[PDB]
Amino acid sequence: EIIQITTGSKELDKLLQGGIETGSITEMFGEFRTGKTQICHTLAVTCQLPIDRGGGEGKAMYIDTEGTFRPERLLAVAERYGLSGSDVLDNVAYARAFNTDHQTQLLYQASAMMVESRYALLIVDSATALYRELSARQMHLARFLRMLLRLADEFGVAVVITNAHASTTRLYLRKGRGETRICKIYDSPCLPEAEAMFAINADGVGDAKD
Amino acid sequence: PTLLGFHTASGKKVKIAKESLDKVKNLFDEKEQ
Amino acid sequence: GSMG
Ligand SMILES: [Cl-]
Ligand SMILES: [Mg+2]
Repeated sequence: EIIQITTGSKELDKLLQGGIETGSITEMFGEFRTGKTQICHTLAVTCQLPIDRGGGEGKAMYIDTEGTFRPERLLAVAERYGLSGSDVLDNVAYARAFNTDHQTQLLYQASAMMVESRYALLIVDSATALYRELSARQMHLARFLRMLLRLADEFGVAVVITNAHASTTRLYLRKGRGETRICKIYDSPCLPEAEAMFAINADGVGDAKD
Repeated sequence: PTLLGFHTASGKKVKIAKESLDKVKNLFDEKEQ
Repeated sequence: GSMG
């Protein structure tokens, strides 16, 4: 059964039919500051929440390639949700991929870790940055993406990557005024296009306010 | 090679049992069915 | 907030 992890924003959660889905990949498009990395940091904490509070009751794994992982942000989100800051940090496993080979190798370690402890989320920010001969890189990336799908299938974790299989949800983020941001989703038998506004704060992703 | 593995956000190295790695050795194979 |  699927678990939907809260993004911290009621509007964004509604757009996502509940939140970030375990068992599949959510691919977010946008540059740093559009909210993609902020969403990742928020999810690394909310995935630890009790299921009734919108969490996945599991640990988070964060593979960074940009050098933008910030433990202090996790502490702020933890305080916001009334969670132990120390426990939250101990429950987020982090690694920085040095190159594309390392990026893929980390998935083997990830799989071993998921056998030992319960994880609810795997973040890869960014899944493509290190890839930017050409055909060789494209095949390697394709393999990497299929491996992520296998992990989601095998362990039932939500896989969120920043930058497709039928189960992949693609989110296109853009800047709004000030701290507000907009997320847009496409081709949906329910609606051709749908959008939701959210905000990035010191303590994570929240709803946009006037 | 601490730089190539995982650490908790609090800076603690994450230990992985050799058996655990062995158990998932074939997880990513795309063998013909 | 900054919402218009
Ligand atoms: Cl961001
Ligand atoms: Mg969802």
